[PDB]
Amino acid sequence: MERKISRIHLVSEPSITHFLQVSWEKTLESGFVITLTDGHSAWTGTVS
Amino acid sequence: MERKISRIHLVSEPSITHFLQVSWEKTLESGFVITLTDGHSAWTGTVS
Amino acid sequence: FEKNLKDVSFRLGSFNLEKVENPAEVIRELICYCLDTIAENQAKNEHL
Amino acid sequence: FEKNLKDVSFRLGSFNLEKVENPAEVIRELICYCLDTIAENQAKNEHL
Repeated sequence: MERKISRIHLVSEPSITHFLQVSWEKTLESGFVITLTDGHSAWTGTVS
Repeated sequence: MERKISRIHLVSEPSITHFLQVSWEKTLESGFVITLTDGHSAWTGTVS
Repeated sequence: FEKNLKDVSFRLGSFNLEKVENPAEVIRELICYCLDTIAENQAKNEHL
Repeated sequence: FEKNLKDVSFRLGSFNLEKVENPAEVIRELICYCLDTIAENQAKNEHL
């Protein structure tokens, strides 16, 4: 799908931020992949 | 802060040339630093 | 993520994130995407 | 490294211990610099 260069700086940690790699379904209300990375660990995610 | 996009590749990971804009201090011919990134920990160094 | 309006705070939707390690490769992909989109934007600049 | 251009078969340059305090500091700095330069490129795209 589409990656987007957007760093929402996480208040809990600066070394990790949710970069945008959204794989949006019929609506953004539906699930999509967001990947936030650290350099020591990474995490994707979907919205319920 | 003289930083230019001339990328580097790993010895441990020769498959992936880690896309890194090298950062050195000033007028690299009078002190030049090749910047580091192994994907796990990117490093900006110092020289004399 | 939050959502507050009309004199009362409330809790917007949320990401049920999923942990996928190897941040190195995804960071490499993100920075490659950054460099490529910079290059295409510069090409559009010079053509215009 | 060793610069491997023709008539160049030596170790090119020397460096001190190349490292930073934060593993992601250089990576995140690269991402934000990429964001800045793509912003500049797109602004000049629209202008021209």
